[PDB]
Amino acid sequence: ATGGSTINFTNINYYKDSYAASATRQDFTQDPKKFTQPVLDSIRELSAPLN
Amino acid sequence: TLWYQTNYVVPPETPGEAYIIAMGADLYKFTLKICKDTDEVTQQAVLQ
Amino acid sequence: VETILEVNNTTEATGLTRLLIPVSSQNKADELCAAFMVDPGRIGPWQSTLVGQICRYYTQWSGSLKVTFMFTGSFMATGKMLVAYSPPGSAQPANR
Amino acid sequence: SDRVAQLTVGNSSITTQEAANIVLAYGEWPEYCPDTDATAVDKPTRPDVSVNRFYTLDSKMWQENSTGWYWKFPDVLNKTGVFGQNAQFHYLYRSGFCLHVQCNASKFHQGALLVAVIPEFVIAGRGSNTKPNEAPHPGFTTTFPGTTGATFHDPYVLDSGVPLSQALIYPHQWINLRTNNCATVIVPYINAVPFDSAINHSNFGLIVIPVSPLKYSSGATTAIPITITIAPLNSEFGGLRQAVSQ
Amino acid sequence: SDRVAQLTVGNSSITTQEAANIVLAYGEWPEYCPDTDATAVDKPTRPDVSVNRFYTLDSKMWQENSTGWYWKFPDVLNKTGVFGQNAQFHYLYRSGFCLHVQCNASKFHQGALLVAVIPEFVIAGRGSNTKPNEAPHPGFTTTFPGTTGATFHDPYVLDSGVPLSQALIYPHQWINLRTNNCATVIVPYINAVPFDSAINHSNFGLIVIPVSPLKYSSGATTAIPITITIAPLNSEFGGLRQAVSQ
Amino acid sequence: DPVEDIIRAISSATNVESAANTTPSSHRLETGRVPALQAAETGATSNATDENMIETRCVVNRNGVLETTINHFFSRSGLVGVVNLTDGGTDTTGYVTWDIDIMGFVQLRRKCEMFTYMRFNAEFTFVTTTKNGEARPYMLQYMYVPPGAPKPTGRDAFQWQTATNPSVFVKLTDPPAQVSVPFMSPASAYQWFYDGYPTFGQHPETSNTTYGLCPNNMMGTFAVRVVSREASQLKLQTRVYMKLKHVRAWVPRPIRSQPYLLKNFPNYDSSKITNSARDRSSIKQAN
Amino acid sequence: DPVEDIIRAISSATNVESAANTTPSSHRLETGRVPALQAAETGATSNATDENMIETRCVVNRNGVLETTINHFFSRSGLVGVVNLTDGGTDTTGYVTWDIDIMGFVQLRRKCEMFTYMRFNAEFTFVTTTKNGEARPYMLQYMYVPPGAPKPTGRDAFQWQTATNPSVFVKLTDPPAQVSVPFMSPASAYQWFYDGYPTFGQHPETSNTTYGLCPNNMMGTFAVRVVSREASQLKLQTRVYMKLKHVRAWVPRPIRSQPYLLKNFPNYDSSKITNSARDRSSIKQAN
Amino acid sequence: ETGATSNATDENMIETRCVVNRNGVLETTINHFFSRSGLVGVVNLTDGG
Ligand SMILES: CCCCCCCCCCCCC/C=C/[C@H](O)[C@H](N)CO
Ligand SMILES: CCCCCCCCCCCCC/C=C/[C@H](O)[C@H](N)CO
Repeated sequence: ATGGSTINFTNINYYKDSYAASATRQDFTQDPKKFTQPVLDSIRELSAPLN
Repeated sequence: TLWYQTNYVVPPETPGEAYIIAMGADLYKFTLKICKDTDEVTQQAVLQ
Repeated sequence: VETILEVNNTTEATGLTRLLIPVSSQNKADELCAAFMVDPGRIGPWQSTLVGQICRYYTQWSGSLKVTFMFTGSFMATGKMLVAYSPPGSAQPANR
Repeated sequence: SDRVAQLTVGNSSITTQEAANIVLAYGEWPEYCPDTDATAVDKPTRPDVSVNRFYTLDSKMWQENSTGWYWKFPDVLNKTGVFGQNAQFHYLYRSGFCLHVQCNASKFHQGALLVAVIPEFVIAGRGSNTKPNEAPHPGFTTTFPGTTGATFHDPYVLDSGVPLSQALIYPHQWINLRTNNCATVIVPYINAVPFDSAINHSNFGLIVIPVSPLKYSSGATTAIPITITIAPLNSEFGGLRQAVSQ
Repeated sequence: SDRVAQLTVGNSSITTQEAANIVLAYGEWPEYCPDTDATAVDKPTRPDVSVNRFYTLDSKMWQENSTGWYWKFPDVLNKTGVFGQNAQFHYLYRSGFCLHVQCNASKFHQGALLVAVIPEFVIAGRGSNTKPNEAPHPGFTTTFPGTTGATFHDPYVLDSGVPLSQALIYPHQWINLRTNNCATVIVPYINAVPFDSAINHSNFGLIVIPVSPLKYSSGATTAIPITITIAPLNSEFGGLRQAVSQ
Repeated sequence: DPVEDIIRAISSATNVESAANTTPSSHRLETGRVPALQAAETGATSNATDENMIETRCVVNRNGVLETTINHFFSRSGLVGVVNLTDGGTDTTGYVTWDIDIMGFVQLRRKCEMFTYMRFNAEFTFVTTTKNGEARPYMLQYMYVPPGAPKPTGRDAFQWQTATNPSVFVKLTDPPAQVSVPFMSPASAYQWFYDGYPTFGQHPETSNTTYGLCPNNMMGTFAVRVVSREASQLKLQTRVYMKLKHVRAWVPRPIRSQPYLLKNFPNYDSSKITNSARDRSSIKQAN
Repeated sequence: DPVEDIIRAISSATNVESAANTTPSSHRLETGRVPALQAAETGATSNATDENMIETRCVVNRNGVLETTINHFFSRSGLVGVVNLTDGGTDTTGYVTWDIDIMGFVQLRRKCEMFTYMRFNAEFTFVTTTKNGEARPYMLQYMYVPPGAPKPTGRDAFQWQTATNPSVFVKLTDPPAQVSVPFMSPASAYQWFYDGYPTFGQHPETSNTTYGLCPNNMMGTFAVRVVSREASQLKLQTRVYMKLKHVRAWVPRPIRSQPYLLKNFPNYDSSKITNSARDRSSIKQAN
Repeated sequence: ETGATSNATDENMIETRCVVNRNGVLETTINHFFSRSGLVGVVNLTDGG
């Protein structure tokens, strides 16, 4: 945290093109549930999977 | 370690042995830092 | 994602039987079966797991691992096992 | 939603896919000693997760001539883990238990096991001597078997001179190899005093007996063990001193 | 209302009629690990009164040639009491300490003792060898003396290569035989990690040194001991496993 | 705040003043509802009832349930002991002590041993007669000698001054003496079964004579004399009857089928075990 | 409810932007109030001040206190290492690795060792020259090889592909390279003193080479080469200067008076101990 | 056999404490993982004799 009044500037671009710029803007998005649990019928952690 | 709690008990006429398959993964708590280059790969000459 | 720990990684394990843990009816009760170190970025059965490859591009790791065991028997095969985890310390436990 | 159970105590946990409910002895849960019942003034110690957890003894193997086994509690645990250490440094012990017994076999096997919990379980000398001098008594290794368990000479009279058929008064369960592979009983602290010495006195014994013998047709698995896993719910210790194993 | 003190911890208590205040190292009290600083997920154990209490080592006897002694903490306590047992069955230890040193003599005696608390106290090989191969190192029995304590070969440089005169940066006190017969320091848990292994790592050493030597005119008492009594304030343990003494 | 992890019985009671009634029940033809099938592997008894097994009528049941309570079951006097006071010619002690153990006589012993823990009061009656039977007009002394108290050494010895010990003075021609006794256990209940040893130390594997002997049951000694100077020539027995009252009981246990041998020990014959039920000719003939 | 027994720092912070002022104080003639007498046996320093010892004037003190903070004290670049890259004729490796330990050079080592625990960032500058001194126009590669990463086996070996490892490409004629480095310790602070062993097991009493070596300080290796195919004939040193910034420090400890010997060990001479203060002719002559 | 990974967690397997976890997750994104320069090719220009 901290960094009071550090006036950061990075993403400013000197060219008319978008791909000339510098990464990132980051991303915090995740969706593990599509790779880890890609099943039709949802299964709870309490219940046994197969009944 | 993986120990026998009781025993692998099987009726007559059935195979006398089986196989466990083990798998591994991470939980929501898992993280990493200071990215580097792996040790598994080796190269000698430029791939043609 | 769960991928397959290669616990039988030893020699004379042929090609694909390296992934299997043999279970049969014992004689002396209270027997050991298989053992592996927990370090996912270390040489051993974790070297074949996806999580073992990605933690190997990084210098450090933190978190909880998970180890899933799937028994392929006949429907008629029954049994119980004890899957134990011992934090750092004296070497591999000698007894159950 | 019945036959599948999981029990989690401490850093240990137990799963069973084949189970018949759970018995709660005398309709009570284990609990800490209330201020009104307590007597000793000093402050008890309560380790919680380091003591309360599942310990697993060695397995007793199961034969056609087997007459059945018994253990004593806390005695089986006095040498093991942090529970065994606290009970040696303290003069005053209190707690309950959760008892779990694993025996499995295959749909071609058969038999039944009586699992009971006997408060104040007193073994008995075997002999015709009516003089308290010449009359025989059991040895310490018999009265308090330890981890290794003991065996019945006369399982019918329960070695105490009392019929097995009426053992169903105690909190019990059966392992019937066609029905369930485990028996679980949750025992409260029972005693005529709030605290006692874990070393000198065992609250209750556990009993596994073949009412109906093991049978299997040739070619099936001959080796059946009986494993025991017990956890000390709600433990307290008082009267701290040096270590005494007995 | 100053020179008379009583300290009560657990079932143990300490009285002193001659005392110079009390030192609270770095202005903090011992405390349990906050949820924000903690890392390990499992639940720690907190015995309270069974671990936290005054343990008393043997007494070091006090002579004219004595160069001074040191101990390591928790190491001195790893074999004693219920504190020694918990530290063997757990991989993760945290706590503070309360240190108390008793040396008394009579109004015709004289001397002074420097009592300090040194975080991360590293002993040092003694020799002129500049090659890390041929260079000497101290033995395990030296690095971690145990209950029996160790002694200084060079008390002036504190065996670490550092001048004794600047030891007054650490939390300290003096026993000046004309003024006070005890020195008491209350040490918080200090370390760069919240938990650690009591067996592999000692947080801090204790140091008793004769800056001014003992003198008494003939006919008075020649035998002066130095006794040490230490209590583990606010203890936690985690990572329960089998027992490891080292 | 900084560390968070730091921050009953299913069964209930009901008054029953009479035996249970019976409601009318008709037949059932349908699936899914099965009162008969039980599973005893859960240790619980079958809850199936009269009314779901057959078709029943209505029965208002005024049979009384009252006589079977532990108060009425255990409040009766029965013999806990017998004391033989010679006092006659030849070798003459002049008094007899009886340590108080009510396990010495089987008939009242088997009722108590249905239970592990008991807390009660007591009513003791002392019926004393002569050798064959009779009552002469001799004065008697029944003295209670609690643990730690001096036992009397002679007929006239000073321990009979009883400035503290309770005593009863009675003539053989008087109706039998009687007193009420409290619950004197230093624990919270009497216990007839103690699995354990009274003290620490190393226990012999060959012969353990201290196994199973609870300290909490040691109530002291009962001692008799004939109040007199010289001696009498008579010989008398005192029979001791204990009634239990205000009694509470805990943790029921099975009833003993084997013959008793010793007072303080449940020793039975490893040979010779007697079956709990008599034997018939075949399992297919009920009679 | 049923079991009841189940149911800070004195020092504070103040901003100081300048040296302390001095208030006027007159004499004192009276008993009971004694600023001079101290007792050091409590481990606390004398709190006596200018103004209670003598008579003082008033001094407004605008001397600055700022330059002595741990930020300004520790933010300077000083040499942490030297790396010798032959690359020349005869036996030629073609590269040199330097394990990163800043304890190798005494002058910056003694400043750090005033403290037990330190958490900081870093600014590394790489000044490379030739054997005597010069700069030619050769391209260089400075690569960081973190723990567990493959170390390069040759001048041209594949580990220089650096698809992941950070690397710096620079010409000897360019101004010295410079980068910022974070706090990479797997613990929460660096520690220059570790009393303890990294692993369990039985420790030799004869020679303990593992005593005092903290694992948490192992940062990997720094490796140099000359980017090229055949080889150069030059021979060059790279000097490595580390600046500390954003630094925090804990638990101050005494400053080392004895000569250092080894990087990783505080070994000193049992013979030959040098006194901390030079010796004069007599204690009675100040000069 | 459903191809889905075990959803069991720390907290239902054992008894746990409370851990506020400020470890950063950021460095492992595909942007930071793949933004580094590494050698894709080498070109040999003789031009000599
Ligand atoms: C005036 C004479 C009065 C006699 C009073 C005697 C009262 C003694 C208390 C009786 C309470 C029950 C006896 C104790 C139980 C069993 O005997 C124990 N097994 C003894 O070992
Ligand atoms: C492009 C090249 C960049 C080089 C980056 C190297 C950064 C390494 C981290 C330096 C942090 C301080 C070093 C650690 C402290 C002491 O050396 C320890 N005693 C090591 O044993």
